[PDB]
Amino acid sequence: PKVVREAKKVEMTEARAYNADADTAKAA
Amino acid sequence: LLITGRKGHVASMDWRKGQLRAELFLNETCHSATYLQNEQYFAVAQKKYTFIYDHEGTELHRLKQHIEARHLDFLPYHYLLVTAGETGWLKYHDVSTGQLVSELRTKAGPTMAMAQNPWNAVMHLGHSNGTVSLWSPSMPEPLVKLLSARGPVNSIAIDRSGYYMATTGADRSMKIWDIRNFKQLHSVESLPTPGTNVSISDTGLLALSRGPHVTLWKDALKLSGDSKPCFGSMGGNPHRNTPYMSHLFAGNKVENLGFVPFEDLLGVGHQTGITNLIVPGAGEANYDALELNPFETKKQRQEQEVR
Amino acid sequence: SSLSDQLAQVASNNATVALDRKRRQKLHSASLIYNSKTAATQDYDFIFENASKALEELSQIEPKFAIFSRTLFSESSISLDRNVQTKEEIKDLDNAINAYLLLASSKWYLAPTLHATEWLVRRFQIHVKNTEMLLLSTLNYYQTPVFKRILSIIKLPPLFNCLSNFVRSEKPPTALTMIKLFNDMDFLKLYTSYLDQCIKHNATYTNQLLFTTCCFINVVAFNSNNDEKLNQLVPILLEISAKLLASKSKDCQIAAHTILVVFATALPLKKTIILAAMETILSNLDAKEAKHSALLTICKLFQTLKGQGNVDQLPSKIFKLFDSKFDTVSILTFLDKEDKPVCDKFITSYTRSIARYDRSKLNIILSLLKKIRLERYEVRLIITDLIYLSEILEDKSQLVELFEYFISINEDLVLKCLKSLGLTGXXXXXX
Amino acid sequence: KNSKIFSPFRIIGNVSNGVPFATGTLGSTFYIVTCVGKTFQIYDANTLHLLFVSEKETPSSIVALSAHFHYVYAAYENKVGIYKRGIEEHLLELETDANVEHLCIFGDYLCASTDDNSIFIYKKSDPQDKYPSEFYTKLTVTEIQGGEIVSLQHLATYLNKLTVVTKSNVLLFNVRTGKLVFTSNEFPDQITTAEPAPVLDIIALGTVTGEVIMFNMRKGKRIRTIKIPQSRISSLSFRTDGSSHLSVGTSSGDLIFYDLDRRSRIHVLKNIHRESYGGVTQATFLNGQPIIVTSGGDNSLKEYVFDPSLSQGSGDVVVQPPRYLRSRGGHSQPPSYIAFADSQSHFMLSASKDRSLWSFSLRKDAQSQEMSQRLHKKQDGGRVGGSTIKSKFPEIVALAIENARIGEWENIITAHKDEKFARTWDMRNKRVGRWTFDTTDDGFVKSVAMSQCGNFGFIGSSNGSITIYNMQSGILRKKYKLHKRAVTGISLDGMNRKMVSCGLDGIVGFYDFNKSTLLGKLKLDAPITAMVYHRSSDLFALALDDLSIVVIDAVTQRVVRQLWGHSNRITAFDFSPEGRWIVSASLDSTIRTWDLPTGGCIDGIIVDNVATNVKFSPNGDLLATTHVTGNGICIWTNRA
Amino acid sequence: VSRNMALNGTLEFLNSKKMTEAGSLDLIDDAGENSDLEDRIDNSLPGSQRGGDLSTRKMRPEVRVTSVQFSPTANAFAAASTEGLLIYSTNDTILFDPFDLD
Amino acid sequence: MKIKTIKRSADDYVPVKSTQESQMPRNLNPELHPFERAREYTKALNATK
Amino acid sequence: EAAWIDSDDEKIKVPILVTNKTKKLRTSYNESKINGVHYINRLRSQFEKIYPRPKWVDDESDSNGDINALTKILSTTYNYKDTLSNSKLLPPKKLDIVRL
RNA sequence: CAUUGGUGAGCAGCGAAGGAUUUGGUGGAUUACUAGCUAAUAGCAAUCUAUUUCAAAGAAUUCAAACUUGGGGGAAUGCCUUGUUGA
Repeated sequence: PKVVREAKKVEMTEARAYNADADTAKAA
Repeated sequence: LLITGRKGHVASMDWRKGQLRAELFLNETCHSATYLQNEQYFAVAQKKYTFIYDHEGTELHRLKQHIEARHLDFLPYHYLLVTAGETGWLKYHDVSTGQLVSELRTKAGPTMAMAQNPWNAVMHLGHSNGTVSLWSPSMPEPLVKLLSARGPVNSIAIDRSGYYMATTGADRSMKIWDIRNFKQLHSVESLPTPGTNVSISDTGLLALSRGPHVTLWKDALKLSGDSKPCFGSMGGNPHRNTPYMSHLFAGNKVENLGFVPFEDLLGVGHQTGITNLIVPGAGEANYDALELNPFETKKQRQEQEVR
Repeated sequence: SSLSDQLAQVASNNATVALDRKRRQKLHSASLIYNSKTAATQDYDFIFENASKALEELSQIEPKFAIFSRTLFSESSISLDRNVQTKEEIKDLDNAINAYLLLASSKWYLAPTLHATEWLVRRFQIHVKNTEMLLLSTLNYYQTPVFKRILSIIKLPPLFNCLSNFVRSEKPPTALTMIKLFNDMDFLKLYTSYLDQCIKHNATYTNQLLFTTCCFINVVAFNSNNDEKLNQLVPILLEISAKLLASKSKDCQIAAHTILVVFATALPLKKTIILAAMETILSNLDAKEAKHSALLTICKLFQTLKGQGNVDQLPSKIFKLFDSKFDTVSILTFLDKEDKPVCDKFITSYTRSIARYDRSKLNIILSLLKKIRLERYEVRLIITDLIYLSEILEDKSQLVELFEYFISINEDLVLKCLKSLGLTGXXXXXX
Repeated sequence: KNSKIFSPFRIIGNVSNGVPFATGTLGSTFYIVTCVGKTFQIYDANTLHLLFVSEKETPSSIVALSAHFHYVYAAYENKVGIYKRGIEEHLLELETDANVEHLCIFGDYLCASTDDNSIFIYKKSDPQDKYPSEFYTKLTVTEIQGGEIVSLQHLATYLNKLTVVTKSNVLLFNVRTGKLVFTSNEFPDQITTAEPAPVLDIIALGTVTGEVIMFNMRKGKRIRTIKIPQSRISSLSFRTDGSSHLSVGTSSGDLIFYDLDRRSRIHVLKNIHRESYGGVTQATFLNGQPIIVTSGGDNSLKEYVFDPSLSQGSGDVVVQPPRYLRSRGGHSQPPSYIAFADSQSHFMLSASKDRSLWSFSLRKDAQSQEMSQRLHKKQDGGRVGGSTIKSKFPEIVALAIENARIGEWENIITAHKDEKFARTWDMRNKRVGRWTFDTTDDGFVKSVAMSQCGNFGFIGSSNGSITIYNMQSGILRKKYKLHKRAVTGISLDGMNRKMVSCGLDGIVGFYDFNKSTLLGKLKLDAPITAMVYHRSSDLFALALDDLSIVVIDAVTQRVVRQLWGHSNRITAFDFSPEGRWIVSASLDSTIRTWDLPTGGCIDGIIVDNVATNVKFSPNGDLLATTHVTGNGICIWTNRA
Repeated sequence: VSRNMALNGTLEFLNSKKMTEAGSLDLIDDAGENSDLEDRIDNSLPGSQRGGDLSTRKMRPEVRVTSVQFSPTANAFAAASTEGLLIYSTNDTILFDPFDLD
Repeated sequence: MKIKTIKRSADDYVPVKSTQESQMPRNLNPELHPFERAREYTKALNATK
Repeated sequence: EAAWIDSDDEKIKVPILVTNKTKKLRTSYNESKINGVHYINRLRSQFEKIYPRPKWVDDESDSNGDINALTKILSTTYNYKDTLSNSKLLPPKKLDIVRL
């Protein structure tokens, strides 16, 4: 028998992003 | 590990290795289950009748008695299966002989919370009054009543030493009782959503379940005022007791939570499934191998089953 | 999914964790040398005596095993179980054992490596944890009785599903089933990443490196129909043969010639790929016996392709490099070989490059043509370049003697190219 | 052009058009916004449901999209909408006449860039405020500074610096001051598409020649470069799972994956979107997850995943090639002929010039599926004659469906463009039926109909012949011969007794069908293009070539109403569910609403795009139109 | 007659996500979950079909139209269902049913 | 953030050989042996029976 | 040493403790306001914690005949069979034919 | 002579760079589409902790509670119920 290629059920794990909305600071 | 679905799973897994002993699909609803005397004989709490199953999934007994069972517990030095359902009554079934020992009228209504005392083998019911009631199969009155919290009692747990109790009423409250002298140590007031479940570790670590949360405290069970568990220290105050370890699930509502006995995890049972959260300080690291073996062959078990 | 699918997934992650005594008496009982009853009754302390006594013999055969007695085969490395250690520390136990099975794989017929790896089998659980680098190091010994033992232990990975009928079988796994392994497009991507790992340590041995190509030839052979299958195959095979030519070893370079010549006859590659391959063959060509094999590639590579620009002049960086490693006298001794391979389509690209680049040695360009019977279009395509050269080059009497060779044979061919370009009387007037 | 009866509900069957979709993150879940022309959509990324469509159509096409967590920033012609749940909660108008090409969000700022090389900055009026509203300043780029603006990017950890990429080079603007803090060097190629990187200080670049250029901003240099043969790079994305992967999306339909650690390609996807409609317009690895989302211009949107590696110890070398996961589909081409499937208005068949019929859903928009075209293996045993490189069926110009016996044999008969036969389709199994229906006189099929019992299949050849095939076996029963020109519409009454037909010779023949006798024969003036019968009342309407609808009673065998008022060819029409209206659409770009008692139009709708088909629901609620441009189906809510 | 998942005989095709490896997810008794006592008490006799009370089924009610008659007057007909007696009619007359139009 | 958890190590508590008997580690904490008086009563009550 | 310097990136002074998310950037409990050069330094190191640095950015940069001549031309082509030639020689075993 | 029985050789016929049977895995449906999380009039989504506490409100059968028991007969000892002795 050849290599049993079977697709597995894919669940979206949680992740995180660097927020661009913190990259702005107020005027001095 | 034993798990029960609210709809139909009952799975008596071996847990470390990947073997599976019995998987029963029951089309009746099921509330709770415990292993009675080994890994081999367990006892689910069905729609109406507490059954007694075997390691293969066989039925061994349809208990005519125990006619409601929401909360189900075993205590292992008496071979004495205990139930307290939505009927008020409290029944103890000596599962070696099969002879029901003692049927006890609780008088307080449907049992909202039950958990054994390991040091003492008395048991603690919890009612809609908020009166945690100590019981014993000899006397038909409760041994001692304890107004723990207002409203009903969501869950209770008792320290392995027997000294300490933790109740969680549905009045957004939580009590820490001292069972040797029947005096509450200190009372967590106004935790933001009422703790549905607690459990005590073996080292003495406290657990709490707001429902999607799991919160842990270290040295909560002591007697000083500094041991009073708190959600946060203002200014990093050392006398105030921050929570030890917290975890929150995404969209779940947990049902019970029990520590694994001789490792340091806690088994959390939520609506989608099961996680074990890894807790370092939880379990006791060095057991006593005459009493309870994590490492136990077939021959070492069935000789200790007779003993 | 179901329950028993997820709950058997926990079993794979704890395949080595000895929990009950019966779980230990199944894991510890399997090994390379001792049978199933006498294996379970002996300590690690017993096995470490036989290993460290054997490993000092392997250190005498070559000194490379001396380092592993400091780390893996040391006396302090009896107490360490894999399962107790962190995730970073396990990858170092893998990268020691992965470095071990490279050096072990060469001396594998010998008795001391069988007693040496067995402690690294039975203490370090390599027959469960890392059985790819265990099997890929020992994939060339399929006929031997030692690989039949190696099959009788290993839970086979999902990529080696071709051998799964030969586990605990009587007869050894046959030669075609080894090809059904290499026919998969994923199993090759191991055997690239095994080999490019194996070349970097410069321990690739002769019997191993044959069995690589003797499978890599057949994978081209079994896929000679499906032109789609070959199209996705050479990012795997030619990237080996690119890195297999970068080796210092003369023995690795001849293996690259076997795969290149076989693939080039099976699929007509582009002109730019063949000129790319011809540089890398030229660039690292040092030893004697690698040169003879290398010349029969370019002899054969130039005949595989056919199209427009088939007989083009070689590029500048290519040609002087070919003159650097191959001599113009040595190419003549090559043509006088009584093997006499088909050197036909390459030399007419070689001769034209002489006519444009170097031009100093056209005595050779006569003697090249006496030794090889050329093709019909090739001689016309040569003579066009020389007549271009006849006008441009400051006129020379040896160039006249070249056309005298073509006044001897194919006179009308000389005329028809002159009647295509220029005049008939003007060429004889030019000389 | 405000109608009194109808009002538009939404357009059904469109997913994307070519404008790059932009993803937003809620918590741990992901939503994809796309656009459809003047009205954008929102898809979940966990099951690709439709979550939100905008409440009003925009006055022009949405040119660029972006989305920060709850708020979808949509940018049509002169203005930028800041939308929540598809509701316009704040309209932000840019003070030029130029059209906005690209848009960007970071921090307190919004950054919109018009086409005439000018960048507008909009500040949050307060840090409590969620959408930026106040006009801060106008940044310009003269052509001596750089080329035309390719895109606007804001890289990670730059205080108010805005990486403006141009066709020539790369800029940086400190939007608090307004000053060019850094300009890059000039690139030899025309830049087409830029994208940031999960590493620090690196934006990725895409040229018209096949070259991806990694570019540092702290060093201002090119770190890595990747050459691609013969491709115009249109989209870039990085996998943030922890494994280094670059996805290059061409404009020739190819999607190409690289492994920057191993310096190799992994697997190249071929034709995941059509080359002609634009190729891969946008592709994006979802954050920290092995899911890339590809959306071309050919009205589709697909997700591809990486399976875990088959190797135990190797891992990152043996990489599984990508794998098809869920997708949504629409017509790439405008629809030729549609119909409704059932009485509760729950499915619509739509056949287009893409050659692929679709059973769209008015009810739930994730329920729409292409009807399969996979021929049943014959009962007879001899093999099917067809080209081995399977091509789709020729486009469908006439469809008929009677829903009475569904799930037991075929109930959909379609006539393809320029084929002497006309195939059948099962509705429930979503598949081409096993029978094909021939005309037996070598004429093209111009009109088909089915009996209400669902047993007989009518075929109107273009040489007069009306063959009536049965629907169990596909067997021939009866062949009617009255017309001599092309038959252009058949029907059978509700009682299965009388049968009509209409030809281009003007003859409207009235058949009996129980007996095979010709009941009578009526001749009008003009040739007759189409017929819509109404089986509840035995009235049917014709479309003539003298631009008038003639309504003829089927029992009394005479013209009852004749409707004048059109001024060009009548495309299609349909009765109301109760026979009280006829809505006809014509090449005068109008859609009128005829009233059969009083004999006149009561509503005239001037639509700029000409309407090809108009079909009522069998229920009295929806009106569906298909136009000439555009891909989807406009659905009209009935005020009546 | 009716489109109810609550009644049994409605759907030609059940959903597939209800089918768990041991059995449909509708046949599972939800009766013990209920808060009151009076809901939890299953007194359904074993094979009682079309019996006395609706509690004694332990099934969802079947869809059946038992007896049908036309009206005497006005094109109506009443069909006696499980849900209750239906009445169909034509008292709307929102319909263009012409006769002999010139 | 120093983390230590309970590690059983599986090699001490389950023997390597097959012939070696299982070692049986004991903890004399009275918290884990709960019923002091009751057990030794019913060991003597079995002793007289 | 960078290729550019922003002058007013030093003058800017940001309060940390306002937003719920940025309060992980502070080193000690006493600090509340950090200038823009140190704020953007700390904000890079948290951006390390979300996306670790892969191997290709830092250690690697692109900046007789060579040895890599076969690897490079394999990178620059995607289709390897000589179909572009119009060879006028017929390929064996695969015959392009179209029935009319 | 008939097969409405099994195997197996052939032909007509259908026949676009192949055809047929069987099956593993995943996806989209299987009712009608208004986004994830929490302590929820708001915040997160890189995180709720060195604001998570105080205050307020909050205690009925003066201690209702097996609507849940397969049927006969019993119940010493229990338990329940009532009566009583004694402090």
